Amino acid sequence: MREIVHIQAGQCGNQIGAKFWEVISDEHGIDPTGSYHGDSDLQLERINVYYNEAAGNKYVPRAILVDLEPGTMDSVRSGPFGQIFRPDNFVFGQSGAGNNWAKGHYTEGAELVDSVLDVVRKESESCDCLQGFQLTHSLGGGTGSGMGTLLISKIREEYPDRIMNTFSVMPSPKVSDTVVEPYNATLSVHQLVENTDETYSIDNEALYDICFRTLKLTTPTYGDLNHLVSATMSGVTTCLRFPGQLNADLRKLAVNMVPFPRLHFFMPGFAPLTSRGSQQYRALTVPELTQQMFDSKNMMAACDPRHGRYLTVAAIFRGRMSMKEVDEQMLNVQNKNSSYFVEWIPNNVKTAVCDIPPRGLKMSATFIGNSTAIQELFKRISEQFTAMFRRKAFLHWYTGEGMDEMEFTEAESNMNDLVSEYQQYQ
Amino acid sequence: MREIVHIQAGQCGNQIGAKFWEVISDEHGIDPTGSYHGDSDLQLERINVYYNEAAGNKYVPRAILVDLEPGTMDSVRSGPFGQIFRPDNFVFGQSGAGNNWAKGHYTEGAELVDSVLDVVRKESESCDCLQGFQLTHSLGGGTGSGMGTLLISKIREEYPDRIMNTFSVMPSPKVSDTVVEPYNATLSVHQLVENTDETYSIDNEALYDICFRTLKLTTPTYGDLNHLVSATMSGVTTCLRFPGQLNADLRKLAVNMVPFPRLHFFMPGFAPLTSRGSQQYRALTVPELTQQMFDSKNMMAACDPRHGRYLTVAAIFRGRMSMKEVDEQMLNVQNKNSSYFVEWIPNNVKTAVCDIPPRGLKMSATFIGNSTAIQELFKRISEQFTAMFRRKAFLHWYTGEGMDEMEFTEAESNMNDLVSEYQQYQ
Amino acid sequence: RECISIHVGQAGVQIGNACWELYCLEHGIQPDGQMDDSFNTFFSETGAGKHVPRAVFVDLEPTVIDEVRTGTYRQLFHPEQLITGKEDAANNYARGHYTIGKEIIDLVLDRIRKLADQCTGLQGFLVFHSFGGGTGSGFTSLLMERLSVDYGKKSKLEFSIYPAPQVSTAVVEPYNSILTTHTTLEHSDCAFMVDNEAIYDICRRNLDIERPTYTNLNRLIGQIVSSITASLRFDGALNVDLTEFQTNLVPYPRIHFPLATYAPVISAEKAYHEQLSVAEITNACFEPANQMVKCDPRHGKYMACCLLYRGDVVPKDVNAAIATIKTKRTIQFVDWCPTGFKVGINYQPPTVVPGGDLAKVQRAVCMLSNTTAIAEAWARLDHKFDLMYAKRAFVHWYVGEGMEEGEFSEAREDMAALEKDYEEVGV
Amino acid sequence: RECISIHVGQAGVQIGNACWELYCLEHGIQPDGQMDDSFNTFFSETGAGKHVPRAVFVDLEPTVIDEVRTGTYRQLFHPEQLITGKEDAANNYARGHYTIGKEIIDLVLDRIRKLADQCTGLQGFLVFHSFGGGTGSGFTSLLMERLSVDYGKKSKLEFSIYPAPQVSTAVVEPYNSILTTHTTLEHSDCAFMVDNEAIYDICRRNLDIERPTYTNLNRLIGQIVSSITASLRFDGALNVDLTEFQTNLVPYPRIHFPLATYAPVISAEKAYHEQLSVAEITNACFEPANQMVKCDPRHGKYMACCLLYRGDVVPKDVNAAIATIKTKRTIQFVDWCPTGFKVGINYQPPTVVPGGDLAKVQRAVCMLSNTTAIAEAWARLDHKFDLMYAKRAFVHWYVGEGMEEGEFSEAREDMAALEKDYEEVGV
Ligand SMILES: Nc1nc2c(ncn2[C@@H]2O[C@H](COP(=O)(O)CP(=O)(O)OP(=O)(O)O)[C@@H](O)[C@H]2O)c(=O)[nH]1
Ligand SMILES: Nc1nc2c(ncn2[C@@H]2O[C@H](COP(=O)(O)CP(=O)(O)OP(=O)(O)O)[C@@H](O)[C@H]2O)c(=O)[nH]1
Ligand SMILES: Nc1nc2c(ncn2[C@@H]2O[C@H](COP(=O)(O)OP(=O)(O)OP(=O)(O)O)[C@@H](O)[C@H]2O)c(=O)[nH]1
Ligand SMILES: Nc1nc2c(ncn2[C@@H]2O[C@H](COP(=O)(O)OP(=O)(O)OP(=O)(O)O)[C@@H](O)[C@H]2O)c(=O)[nH]1
Repeated sequence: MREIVHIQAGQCGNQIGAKFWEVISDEHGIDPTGSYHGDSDLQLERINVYYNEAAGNKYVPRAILVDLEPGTMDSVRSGPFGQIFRPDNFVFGQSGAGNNWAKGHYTEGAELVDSVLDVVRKESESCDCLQGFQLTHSLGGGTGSGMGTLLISKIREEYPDRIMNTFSVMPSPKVSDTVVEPYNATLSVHQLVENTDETYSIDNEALYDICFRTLKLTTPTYGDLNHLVSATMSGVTTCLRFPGQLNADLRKLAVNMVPFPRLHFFMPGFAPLTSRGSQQYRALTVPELTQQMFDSKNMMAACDPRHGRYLTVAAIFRGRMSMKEVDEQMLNVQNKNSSYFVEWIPNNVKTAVCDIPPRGLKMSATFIGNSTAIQELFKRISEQFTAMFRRKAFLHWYTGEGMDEMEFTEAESNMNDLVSEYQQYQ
Repeated sequence: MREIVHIQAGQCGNQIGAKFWEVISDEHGIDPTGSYHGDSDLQLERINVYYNEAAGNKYVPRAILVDLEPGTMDSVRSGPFGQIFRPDNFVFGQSGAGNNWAKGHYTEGAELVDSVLDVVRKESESCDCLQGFQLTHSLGGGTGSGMGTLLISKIREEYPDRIMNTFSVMPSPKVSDTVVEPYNATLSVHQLVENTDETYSIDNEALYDICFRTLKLTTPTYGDLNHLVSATMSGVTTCLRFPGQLNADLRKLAVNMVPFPRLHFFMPGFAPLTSRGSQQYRALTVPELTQQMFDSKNMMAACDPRHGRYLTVAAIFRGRMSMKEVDEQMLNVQNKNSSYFVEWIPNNVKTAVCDIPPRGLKMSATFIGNSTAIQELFKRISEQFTAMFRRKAFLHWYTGEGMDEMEFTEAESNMNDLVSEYQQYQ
Repeated sequence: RECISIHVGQAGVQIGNACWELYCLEHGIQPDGQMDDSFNTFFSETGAGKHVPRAVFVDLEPTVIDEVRTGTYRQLFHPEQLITGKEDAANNYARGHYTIGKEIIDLVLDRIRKLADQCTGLQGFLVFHSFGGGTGSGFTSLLMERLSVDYGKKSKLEFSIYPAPQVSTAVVEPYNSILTTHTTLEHSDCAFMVDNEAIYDICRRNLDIERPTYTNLNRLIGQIVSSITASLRFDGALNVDLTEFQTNLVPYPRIHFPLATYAPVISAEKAYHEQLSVAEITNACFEPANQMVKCDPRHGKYMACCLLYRGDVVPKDVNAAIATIKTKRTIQFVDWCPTGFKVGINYQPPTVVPGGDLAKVQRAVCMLSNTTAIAEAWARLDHKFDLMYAKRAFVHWYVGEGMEEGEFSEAREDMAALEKDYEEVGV
Repeated sequence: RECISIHVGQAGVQIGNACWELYCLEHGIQPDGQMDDSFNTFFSETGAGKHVPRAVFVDLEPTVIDEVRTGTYRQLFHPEQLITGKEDAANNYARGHYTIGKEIIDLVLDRIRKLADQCTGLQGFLVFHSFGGGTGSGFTSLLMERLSVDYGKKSKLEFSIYPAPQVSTAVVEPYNSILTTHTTLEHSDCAFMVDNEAIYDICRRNLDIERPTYTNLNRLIGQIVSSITASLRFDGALNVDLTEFQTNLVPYPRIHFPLATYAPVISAEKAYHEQLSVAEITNACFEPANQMVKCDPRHGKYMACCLLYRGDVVPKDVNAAIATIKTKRTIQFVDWCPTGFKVGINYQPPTVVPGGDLAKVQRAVCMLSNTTAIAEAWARLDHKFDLMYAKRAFVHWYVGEGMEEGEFSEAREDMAALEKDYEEVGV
């Protein structure tokens, strides 16, 4: 009932998705081998929405892992829960992309798309009725940016009505771990803005800033950053995984958050966030979390929300709590800070609650916001794109793969249009 | 039949009223929980004039407790008879007045009057026919002086014919427990002199002097002082609570004591008054009480009655006694001391008797007198008002709450007028 | 006397599991499903020593249905009545009415008809839903149009939860209510509205419960809809059936939106210190803040109101109460219907749930009062709707379902057609 | 009733670690951080069985912060509240306010606002600092200007340590006080002053402690500021809230500098030999040498004073004491406010620190008294300032920071504007 198929494109997609099955398997009570040892009977109902039942009380996930280099598949297979994944989904080529969007989208990826398209035919048929696809990729690089967005277009041609949710992490000016970030980003958003109905824009700068102020981690690795983003992907897909007083489907947030088809780039966030050295000195009540919810330095995007205005926001709470004090809190943030909300909508806040919180915690929530502050991120990368594109630097490799400079100019026409769209409703 | 609603404004109003229900509940035989365990059937008839019958043979008072600080409500709730009061009447704000008449009358009290005006509508509808309101407040401070006198004006607008009896305790020169006494006193008496038809002026100096000469209390706390004033409030409202040979309603004293509408500031007093070490050596007969009744140091006001002349006085006796010797005693005090009585009235004495005395005592009485000696109290506070007002000291906080210095001058115009009214008939 | 209930959406099932919690306790029915004529109007005789409820819990999302199937009231409800869908409406009137509704209404309508066939004294229906949601707005609009053409003459009670002035759970809920009201106006006989924030200050002020949930809310709403049908269950000195509320509340065929208010709502420790009587409850219900809908009654005039009581209440003191309320000039009744009073008494007192915050009381009262105080709400809903309609926001989903601006324009002018006659009769 | 405290500079943290030492002992709070309504105004309930203090210890130099973080009260204070800077103010009002202040005030102000959001009964604030230092003069002037424009209406208790006539720790401390007083004059509601040398002869004469430290000093100052807020913590016969001290002490908006004095201050062996009563303490506080500020009261006249007591003290003997004090012609009350008495009683007695030099007493008293006796201090501070200002000494650092002679000239004439009205009201 309302199944979801997980896709993991690119090196970041395989790693960010490996932690997604890590955290949700704990609250569901799934063994590392695949069996079930949960404590509550409520965890057994909606296991089909992400896993497939097997013999011997064993369960396997519907994870479509795809990449062009075999190193990421071997590392994930040797992980904590690497053995639970089925081997036939681990499709992979031999040669990597080398951070080239043209190779993994036209020439190198087209040799691999024929092998993975037949796999999703098997998984889409095994479920009763698919709800939406939860893809994970990164705009940086060529594999996840090129081959990841390719199958977005192919699947949308098959399913012109199903949901296509993606958790896309974008580049940033200060944190630049690759020289080809603006070109890979500019060509990817041309397709994501038209094809996908939902998009969660994540920035690596905020993942470093969020871990400095409140977690106080002195040596945070990639595994620490994955725990933050994986919890947001789990929090959004929790209402259709456990029962609650008001369950919100993934599509019910799409109807509330997406007032126009292109305007779907969301601001992810998470609460509570407190270090081990200050977890005891904090109140887990709803007034404490709500103030930290809409804090300027809480979301997973470097853009300041004070420089924009929220068009619509959501706070899907999670855990046993009284919804009376919730509604007063969402009333206060929109009333006390009405200048930072659009006047042409009466209420910019969505609500949702669940009864069974995660392990170790009592109450929690997850933030999803579509705001005008994101246009500062799309324009700065466009300046990076426009600075190098005007001299045609680092484009001769793209033309070798059958590309043309006209498509780069057409992608710029999509880039400068969507930033002006945010300027209209600001 | 002829019900009374008790209001308790200010900190002193809540404390003075808590002892009023303490003493009258004893003679009526009311349990601390609310049940009835009286010894005589006569106590059951006129219980409705102050209490409401409830289920399980339970009785609840019509006490409208109002204050701006929650400390007085919690202390009274934990008192001896704190549980008998109904919880909904305990209305209270968060911030105190800080001894500011302007805050509790225009800005801070106006947020609370809308909550208490609807409560008295409920209690006024539950009774058959209200006789008059018995309010209790203090001129000292801002809460009882500011918010207490506000609802005096609002209730008089609703009931332009009912009785408004108030037991107002005033400041004094030697006993000054607050710096803002003359300003709070001068603004309150401007309204009390026009709105209320009855007023009982109590002074803390007399309450300290009355316990020194006759009770001989070596450590008299506030609880000892409340027993004196609570007995006077009970003695006046006793004829319409038990039967007697000559019952005098609260309004029947007002018709006899108030020859002019502003001239209604009365002198309260009580007898018998004897220490535990000299109770056996005193005679409880009427000639013994009557000499102690009109003694110069007996009333609850610091002003010497020898410096004035009684325009009218009342002695509502209480207990089984022969009224022949009563009338001879009231004849002797007016004839033997005719210089201390006005010649333009033939008889300045009122009489009233009751059959059932309080518990522990056999015969008692209560004094109510309107005399010209009270002008010495109104002029000395006016001198305190005039000394500080002429330099506009301690008025800038009043102007912050929307007030003006013109109202202080208008209050002085009422102050110097009423003291000259006493000088006319002296 | 029989009547069939139906619950739709997330709002319905929380009212379903709560309102049916006290009915089985009222008739002494254990939760297992077993223990003479009082329970006939809501429970049938299942052969021998077993009952079955006369309700259908339809919902597109099965996240609530499996909870009830795995809940404590498993053996009570029939497994066929717990209808399940395939995917949620997503706060879309279009998706819950046209795409997902048509492929399941053929099963629901046939299920309603076969249960209604064995009835003999079916008085009417009562619907539990909420226009602010998707399933409660889209699917409820489908069945109401499709059964009204079939039956038509029978009565209907639409128990809809409306949005608050400032409080709101979603952002598209004005679009859900503006469309469904265009269809609900001509077919719904009478709709009793409920507001979500109006319950918040009631329990906070009166019941002094500072962290309740929906389970405390629906226990009160379930008690309110039990009192309106209590005359049919148990005997009464002045009984009123389901057709009584059609005439004395609906003077015009389009003005069929009465307010509601209920009293006494007193806590456990507060009940003993406060005297329960007819006078204060008759004054408490007319108090404006004591209503289940936050709308100022002083901004309009009252058309008609019904005073249905519970417990051992003599018929004389209730007449003196409404007579005294007539003398109070703080309220003002409309000259078009001055004698808009309808007294009703029932012998069976209010029940009490074990562990519930509501206290036991020997007498109670429920109120349905038609007035012109609701026109400010529809005026407010139209103004806030115009802010989003100007920018054409949240429209691409509806036309993406199949709708268009035409019916949206017909829905806007319909409220304008409703604004004029509320102001006209208010004169 | 709630109130948020803030400590600034070296002077603040020695007041912080000392004044909070007795509060946790008053409420029976162990140093680890755990053990119903008395502790609410200074300690919040952190979920279940854990407390957290309502204070912010800001300081540019972290030499004190790491000591407290590595001290014994580590588990009590929130680690986020212990704010740390980057480099000290160097006894420069300009460096602690403009350069170093601006790059950290954005973090401190946001920290103050988020803690004040969850408050409901926030009466006001109380600031601990010292104008003779750099951080206490510069950074405190920044936040007081920046929060007053935000909140404004709320009250503020400035507990500032002033310089002595002949005793002095630094040489630039007149320049630190002359600048900050120009800004503190219009925004600070009331500032209770403390003198450093005034404590020296008190413990030497009365307590006969001939080698104490700041730990003995701040334990007394922490007890003084605990008594002024004691009415809000525990019940009392005549309670006074935070707004009471703003009206009955500040008759004019610019004359807002009351003196302070405290009694009894008796040692352990001396307490058993001396009779504790109301008469001697009521005379001892009005004694001039028994004050926390070395200023001759006989050179002026008193405006108004408050007699707030502690412990089991009946209200009658205190009235007789102030009555007898009125008759003493050795003092002289001003004719503009002769009835400047404000009695206050509290039931909770004074506490005692284990091992401290202060002895247990069943009754105590604290005094705040407005008078014209401070004008001689400001006259002295202006004369000594003129010696350095004429030669333009210690000026190249301030203009080296960014200042100039204009604000220095405006600061000089501001005291001249304060000198005239103190002499005017003194008539
Ligand atoms: N939030 C996270 N971001 C990651 C993680 N790993 C990498 N990244 C970020 O994504 C950027 C590029 O994504 P990838 O690591 O997948 C590069 P890719 O595997 O697609 O190409 P090749 O490895 O060269 O075959 C990378 O520079 C990081 O900024 C991760 O685990 N979590
Ligand atoms: N005859 C009595 N007089 C009292 C009693 N309590 C106080 N008082 C006197 O009344 C004076 C002021 O009255 P209150 O104590 O009520 C001060 P209030 O509560 O109104 O303001 P705040 O306490 O500051 O909120 C006070 O200074 C006393 O002289 C009492 O119990 N009996
Ligand atoms: N008062 C009250 N309202 C409820 C309750 N449950 C749901 N609601 C209403 O439901 C609305 C939210 O939309 P839902 O009805 O839950 O919609 P849904 O059934 O989850 O399906 P979708 O609209 O597709 O998301 C809110 O505005 C509430 O007013 C309840 O238990 N009590
Ligand atoms: N009475 C008293 N005064 C103190 C105490 N601690 C510091 N001071 C005051 O602090 C002043 C000295 O300057 P500091 O406050 O130490 O300045 P700082 O924090 O070290 O920073 P800089 O001014 O930049 O050097 C003295 O004039 C004292 O009056 C204390 O414990 N008791």
